[PDB]
Amino acid sequence: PSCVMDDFRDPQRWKECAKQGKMPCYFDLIEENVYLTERKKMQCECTPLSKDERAQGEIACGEDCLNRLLMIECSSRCPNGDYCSNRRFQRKQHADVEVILTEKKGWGLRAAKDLPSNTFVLEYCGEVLDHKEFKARVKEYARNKNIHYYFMALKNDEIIDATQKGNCSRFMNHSCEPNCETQKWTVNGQLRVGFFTTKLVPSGSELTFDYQFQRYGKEAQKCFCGSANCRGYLGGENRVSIRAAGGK
Amino acid sequence: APSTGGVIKPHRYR
Ligand SMILES: Nc1ncnc2c1ncn2[C@@H]1O[C@H](CSCC[C@H](N)C(=O)O)[C@@H](O)[C@H]1O
Ligand SMILES: [Zn+2]
Ligand SMILES: [Zn+2]
Ligand SMILES: [Zn+2]
Repeated sequence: PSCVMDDFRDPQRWKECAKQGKMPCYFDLIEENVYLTERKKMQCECTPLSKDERAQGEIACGEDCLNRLLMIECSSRCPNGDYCSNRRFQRKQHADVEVILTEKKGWGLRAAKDLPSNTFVLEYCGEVLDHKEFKARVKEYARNKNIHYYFMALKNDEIIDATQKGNCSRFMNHSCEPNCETQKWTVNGQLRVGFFTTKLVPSGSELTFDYQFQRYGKEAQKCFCGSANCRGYLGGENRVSIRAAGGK
Repeated sequence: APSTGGVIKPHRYR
C-alpha cells in the first residue's frame, strides 16, 4: 500500500483509509513547528535577475547566494522577490515523495521521481519541547507502550516531537547507509530541520537517513535497514541517560 | 526506565 502527500489533507477520508490499512494512523498535519512554550528570539547580496535572465532560466539566489551558503532562507524582501529559489521551507517546495508500508519498519517514504543530489525533501515539523516537556512526553510514550519514536534534537533545549503533530517527514526511516541527511536552516531567525538527499535517489527508492539515535530505553530496537554495514540496532551499542539524549 | 525510546541527532552526512 502507498499514498501521496495530498491524501493527508482530508482528515475524514484519511481516517477511513487508515481503518482499512491503506494509510498510516492519523496524526495532526501541521505546516510549521508549534512551540509548547514560546522562547525569546538579513538580505542577501544577490543582484536581481532581469526579466530576460528570468525568461532565459537563470536561477535567483542559487549556489552563490550568501544566505543559502549559510543555510539561511530569504524573506519576502529578497532582492529577487518572488523569483527567489531560496525559500523552499517557507514555500513548501517539497520533493515528489510517497508514503509506503514497509515489511517490518512501519510506514516509510519513497521517491516518486528521480531526486538529484542535495534536493530538499521535506521539513521535519513537530511540537517543540523544552527539557521539562520532553521528560513528560518520554513518560507518556513509555506508559502508552509506543513502538515508534519521533523526537529530534533541534537545539540544546529544543526537541522536535512529531509523534502527535507533524508532517509526512515523520515517516522517514533510519538506514546505516542512508541516502538523505538532516540540515539545520534558519527561517525568520528561527532554526528548522529539513531532509535533503545526499546522492541521486532513483524513482521508487526508499528515502532514509542515519538517525544517530541516542537510545535511553532499556531495550534497543533491531535495525532492519539491510545495509552490509548495518549496526544491528537503532542507537548502536550504548544506552544513554534520558538527560543526555535530551541534550543536557 | 522506559523499555524503548530515544532521540534522533541531526548531523551532516559524511
Ligand atoms: N531501520 C529501521 N529498523 C527498524 N525500525 C525502524 C527503522 N527505521 C525506523 N524504524 C521504526 O520507525 C521509528 C521511527 S519513526 C519513522 C516512521 C515509522 N516507520 C512509522 O511507521 O511511523 C523507529 O522508532 C522504529 O520503530
Ligand atoms: Zn540571494
Ligand atoms: Zn533570495
Ligand atoms: Zn542498519
